[PDB]
Amino acid sequence: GTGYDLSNSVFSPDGRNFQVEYAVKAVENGTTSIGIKCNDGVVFAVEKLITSKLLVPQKNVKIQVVDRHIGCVYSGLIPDGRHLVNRGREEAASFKKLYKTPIPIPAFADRLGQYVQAHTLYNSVRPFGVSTIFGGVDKNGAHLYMLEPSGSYWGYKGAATGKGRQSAKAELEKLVDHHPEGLSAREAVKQAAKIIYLAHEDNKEKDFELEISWCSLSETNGLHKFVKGDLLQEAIDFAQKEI
Amino acid sequence: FATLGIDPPKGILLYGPPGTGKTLCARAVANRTDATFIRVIGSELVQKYVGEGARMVRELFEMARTKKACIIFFDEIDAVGGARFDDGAGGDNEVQRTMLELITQLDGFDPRGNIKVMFATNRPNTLDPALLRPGRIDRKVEFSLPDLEGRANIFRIHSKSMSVERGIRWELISRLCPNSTGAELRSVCTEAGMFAIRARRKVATEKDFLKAVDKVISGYKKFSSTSRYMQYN
Amino acid sequence: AGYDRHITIFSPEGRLYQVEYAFKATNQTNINSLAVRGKDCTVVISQKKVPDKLLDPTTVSYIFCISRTIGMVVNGPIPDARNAALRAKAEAAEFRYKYGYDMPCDVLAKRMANLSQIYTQRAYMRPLGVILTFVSVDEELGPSIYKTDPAGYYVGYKATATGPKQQEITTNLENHFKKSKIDHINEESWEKVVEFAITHMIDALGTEFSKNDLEVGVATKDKFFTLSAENIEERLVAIAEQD
Amino acid sequence: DRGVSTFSPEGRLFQVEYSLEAIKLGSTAIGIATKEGVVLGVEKRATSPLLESDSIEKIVEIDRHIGCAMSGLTADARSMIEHARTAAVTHNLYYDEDINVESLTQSVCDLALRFGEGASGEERLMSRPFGVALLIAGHDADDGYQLFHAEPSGTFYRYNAKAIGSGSEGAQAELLNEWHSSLTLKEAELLVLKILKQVMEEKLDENNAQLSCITKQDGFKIYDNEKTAELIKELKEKEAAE
Amino acid sequence: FRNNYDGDTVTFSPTGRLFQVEYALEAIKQGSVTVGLRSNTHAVLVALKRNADELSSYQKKIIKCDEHMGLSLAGLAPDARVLSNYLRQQCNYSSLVFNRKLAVERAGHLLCDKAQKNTQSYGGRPYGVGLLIIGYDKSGAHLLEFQPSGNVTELYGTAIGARSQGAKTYLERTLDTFIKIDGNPDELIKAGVEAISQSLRDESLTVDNLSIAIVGKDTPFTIYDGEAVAKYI
Amino acid sequence: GYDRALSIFSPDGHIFQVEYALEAVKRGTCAVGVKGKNCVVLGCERRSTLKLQDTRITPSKVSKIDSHVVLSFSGLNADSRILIEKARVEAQSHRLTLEDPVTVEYLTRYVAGVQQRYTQSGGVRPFGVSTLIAGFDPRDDEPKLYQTEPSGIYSSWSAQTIGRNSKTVREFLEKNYDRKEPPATVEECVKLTVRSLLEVVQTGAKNIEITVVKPDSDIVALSSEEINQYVTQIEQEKQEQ
Repeated sequence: GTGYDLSNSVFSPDGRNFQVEYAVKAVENGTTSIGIKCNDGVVFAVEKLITSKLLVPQKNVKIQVVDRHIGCVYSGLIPDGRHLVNRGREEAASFKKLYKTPIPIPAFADRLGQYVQAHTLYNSVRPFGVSTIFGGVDKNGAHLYMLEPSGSYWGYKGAATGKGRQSAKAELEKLVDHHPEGLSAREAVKQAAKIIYLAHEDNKEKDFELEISWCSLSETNGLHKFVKGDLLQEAIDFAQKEI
Repeated sequence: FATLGIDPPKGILLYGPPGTGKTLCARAVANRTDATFIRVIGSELVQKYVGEGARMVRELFEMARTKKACIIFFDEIDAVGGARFDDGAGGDNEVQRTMLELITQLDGFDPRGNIKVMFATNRPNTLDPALLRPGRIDRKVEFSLPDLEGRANIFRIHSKSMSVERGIRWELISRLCPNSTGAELRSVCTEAGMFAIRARRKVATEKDFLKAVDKVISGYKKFSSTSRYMQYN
Repeated sequence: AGYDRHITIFSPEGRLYQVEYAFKATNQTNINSLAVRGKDCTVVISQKKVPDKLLDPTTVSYIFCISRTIGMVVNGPIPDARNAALRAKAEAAEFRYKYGYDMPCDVLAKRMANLSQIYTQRAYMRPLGVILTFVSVDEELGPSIYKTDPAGYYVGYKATATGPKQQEITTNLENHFKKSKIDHINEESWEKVVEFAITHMIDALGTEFSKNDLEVGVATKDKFFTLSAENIEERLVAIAEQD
Repeated sequence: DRGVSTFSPEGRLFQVEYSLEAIKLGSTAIGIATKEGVVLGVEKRATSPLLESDSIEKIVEIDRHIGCAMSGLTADARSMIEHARTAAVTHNLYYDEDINVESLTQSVCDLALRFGEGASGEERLMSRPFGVALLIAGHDADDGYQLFHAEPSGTFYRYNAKAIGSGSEGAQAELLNEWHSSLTLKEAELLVLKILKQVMEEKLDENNAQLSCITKQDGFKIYDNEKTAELIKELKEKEAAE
Repeated sequence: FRNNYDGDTVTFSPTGRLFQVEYALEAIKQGSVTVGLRSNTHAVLVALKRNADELSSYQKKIIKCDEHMGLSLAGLAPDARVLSNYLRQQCNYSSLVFNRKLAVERAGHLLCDKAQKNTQSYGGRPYGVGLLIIGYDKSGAHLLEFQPSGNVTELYGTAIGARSQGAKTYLERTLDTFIKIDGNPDELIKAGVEAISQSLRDESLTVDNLSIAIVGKDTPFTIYDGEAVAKYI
Repeated sequence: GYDRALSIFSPDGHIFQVEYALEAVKRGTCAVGVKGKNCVVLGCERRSTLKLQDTRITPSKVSKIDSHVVLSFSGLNADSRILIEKARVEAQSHRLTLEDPVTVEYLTRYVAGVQQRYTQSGGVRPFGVSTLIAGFDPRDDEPKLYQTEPSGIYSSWSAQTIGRNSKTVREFLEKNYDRKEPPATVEECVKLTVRSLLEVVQTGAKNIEITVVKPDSDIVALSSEEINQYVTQIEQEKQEQ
């Protein structure tokens, strides 16, 4: 009988979930965002599509920071992406109260993994149709995770999502084979903007704005901040030179 | 319209709630048209064999090229219209194939069309959401409930018939009657003339009109009516 | 009427559709895993499948450690696995706090089975799409294996198996126990039971695994650990040299 | 069969959207706000001659200077007046004054949005929104005499002359050219009954209609049957003249 | 139209959208039209009041939040009081705890967190009221555009209402003009009056139909109604 | 518990739960009553379908809320108990809170006020019971007869009937009875109630129950032998006239 796709907890006869599959389709309708993992940290990048000239430059923060060293970027619905960051901020704040030292990257993924999964178990609430990419510098090495609408996640050496997810992920495989031993944090900043322009062929019909934020122990020393000054303009001219 | 170089609407949309006289507007256009008019029943397209319904669609559009400047009309397209999905019936794929032939013969590869196409049904909810999308339909007109000024002309067009006492104001009769379908408005004038038989009256008076309000409306309030009963299903 | 296949209720055929549809969601990953019980311990082997190069093999694991004396192996989607993994660790640690000592393997499979039934009997929640397989060595029965299910019925097995080829793995392993008339492997060393399960796994699955194609859990007495890529590769070399 | 919070493609809600059409199913309440006072009136609509005129009261009193009238279904009217009288008298306790007519309307109109199933963050239990229309009248020391309308939609408008219920169309159009800023209190009483005579099904008398008034000195006052009967005799002289 | 999932906000469409969120956007599109803009040191909002009758009054489309900030009303009128109450509590919460004025950028995330809980859970509904948040802090003047979908983006100016997007053309050509005007509140408000004039269709701007509120550094938030805006007509 | 709202507005503006609840009364026993100058009478019928019902242990159709005020229900005999029990608790509560005996006007607004709650409360259904509250206020000899409709609307009536065959009895009370000139004696009030039940009960005796309410806290229920005395005198003046 019809109705397998009406509710959430109802399982399809093929073994899938329609509410989960339809939530993944909403991920590809938003602005694209990528990420690059390094030895001493991770690098985040996002392409915000500018609607009209009425947008004031650099007043829209796409990458929201949880605690200090934990960055978060999402591609999908705006409220679903901001709710995970606001919920993840309370998890990082409640952790430091009892547990002292801040929560690492692999442990923070379990907070959002169980929280998003709790929405798919009940029909009272809906899952998140946004893909959140979070990471940073933990106590040992570094880690990067991409939260899927289904709640599934693993360690990602690179991440691609959004409209340009097809062409952006193909460029991440070239960066791994280029530097198989290791990649510096300063070189990944210019490589992050280059992949965005290579994935801009699908989004080229509108205006774009570059926003990059990286965290590592080489310069900021455990601090996740954006890129300001001549460092942002240097990565633009280097990436657009190959075009 | 040839001066501005525009495209007249190919299809129209008339659904409304049941009992508003939608079929009256279909027969009113055929009178002014003075040309060939075709009225198709929703149960006529589906035949006793599987696949014959696809031939029934080509029967209608073949006469469009043979007879120019005609009008085709579909009555109760809900039993025709698709988007019944699949699961659990197993036989719902026979009905949707009629629309797939109907859509193809309407909007095909070669943009073949001349006349106007009319879709009419009492169930807008069960219709194919692709069928409601434009390009096969442009003008969308949904009938509503006549207001105090709308229901006033309903009793005025019926005042020329039957027998109306001189000095009776029909604006007070339509005001006491709440919002309802047009099919129940003509039943008031029909029943109003029926009180004179039992009540021993010459012609229908104002006293017999007030009895029809508690009879045609208040007395029949138990089922046997729509009056915005089905909004969707 | 037609809602019998949506929420769990008595069907006109006397069955449960959502329970039957839950078994189809356990094989979504299509991972075959088998475990044999050694003399003093029990070893488990599961397929390690990394689809993309961007995934870090060290971070990707389908085997979770509930406690030092209790291992767990899950075949199915990771989001439903991590939801049951974080929940099983909460109930396992509650036993040591409340009852004072460590929970055996049969009780942990019993409590999670009754909890999985809450996901079933209740109509406002859905059953888990994973199968929890616990591997532990108790102080009384010694080596034991208990396999759960979304229906909430736990049962012990000699050599457990899973995956789409489970029918080929169970039949291939059945001929060993019926011919030798033994309920457990007589090998005392925990290294011998690792190489023994790999031999019957390759012939049944018809595939030669690599160092990154397997994840081998080892549950010893009062200790549990997961073999790394170097330990798994070392066992594969000794098999080709001896046999 | 669906939730009460379900939106429509028209941009509006279900439920309350129908409550607006339920106002015409009841009686017709007409009122006019002048500079010398606000004259309010309702229609009892007696279906049988054995019904008592003093029984059905569609005009209640929230405050000495503030009063309103109900139309349509009166089941939801009593629940609103209990809170309307409470919020007005409780405001007298806190601020030691009379709540403004406009300020009281904003508190009463907030009750129409309380419908919902399992509200989160607080406890709000309502099965259906209020399907009754209230005309809020009164006088203050700042803006003067005010006549509002409490809509089931949750909004409100300040009307000089308003006709609700079944007279929201025919009787409302007559108030456009018959209203003037210089209209006195005595002439406004006969102007309301002038429309009530035509819109009433049966003959107009004291038993089929009940009118009230709100002034600065006496405040809210209900016309006695003797006072109402004197206005009916004077109405016949204003109808047929030349 | 009126198909697929109209029932709840927790069910996703097969196209990757939400009907209940899209239906809430239609309230602002067909609601009362209003415009707005801002400068470096100042911000100006202009609203067009409507009503159901000539003898009725005109409800205020601008509710004062605090002395340094305010909002505007568009789309659903009664749902504005719900978000306005939760917004004024957060403004007073920061003054009674942090002793600081609530910033415009942080005020957008507060209202976004209130509307996201109703869309992600059954029993609640997204508020279809439009909100234009203006204010002045140590950073400068800021303006936001609030939508039921949860989109919060700072803009120089925008318009939400009936045929309001047709008035954004004047804001684009003049985008380089009003941004350089500082300390001139007279000529800055006239830029918003000429913007809403492009969206006028049936009637024009009158004394009671024009509502203008300005906020700035030396000039706090003040609502000008009645004859106060007659000089800017 | 159950928070789902059962009451939903129809697109015409009516309510399915309220409209369909009114037919529970029209299918119930006919409850008719009249009021005189110093007295008031409330009659009711009984179902003749089943016999062998002990009269003493059978609960009366007219329930006593207090000494000076009673209640007569109709329609469903099930949901009527919830309204009677809560009205009797309020009778002692209002007597305790305000130190005043309850009146007929306050008791009617309470019973009608409770019915208005269930229509506005999510998860409950309205009452399909229509109650007739009659009595005498303290230090007042004027009878007050108030009708309570399932929709929550209350009104005063000199002569009104509810239940099956209502339109037949209402037309009988608008002709042979005058509101402006009610009878000044108790015997005329009893004979009028019996005549109103002859068009429904259709020649029966044990199925007729009439309760006479008198001021100064006096309640006298007519027995089976006393009701038959009025029936004999009416039947002789009916066919012969």
